[PDB]
Amino acid sequence: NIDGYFKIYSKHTPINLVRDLPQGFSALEPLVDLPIGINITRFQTLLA
Amino acid sequence: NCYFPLQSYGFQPTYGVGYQPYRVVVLSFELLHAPATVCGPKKSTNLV
Ligand SMILES: *[C@@H]1O[C@H](CO)[C@@H](O)[C@H](O)[C@H]1NC(C)=O
Repeated sequence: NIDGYFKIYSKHTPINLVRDLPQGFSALEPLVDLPIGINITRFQTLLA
Repeated sequence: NCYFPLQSYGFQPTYGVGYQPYRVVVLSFELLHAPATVCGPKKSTNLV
């Protein structure tokens, strides 16, 4: 959140690994940006 | 001296130009405390 602009950058990349966050290099492209204006201080995900 | 507060208007296409009904829009906006999420249209001209 930057002055009420809330921004997302992201990636899906394929891998093949058993355990840990893979070592390596890839960047996240910008996906979306929403002028939500609010004061996020904390957050939670959503499982299904 | 108890009175019900409302008084529904009476409409007749016969009425005087004043007692006739008139629709209103007030384009209200509250200004300049947050990120802008409206603008007027941005013109364009053909490419040389
Ligand atoms: C966001 O938080 C700051 C610090 O508390 C405050 O100045 C600002 O007015 C808040 N804005 C909103 C939309 O609550």
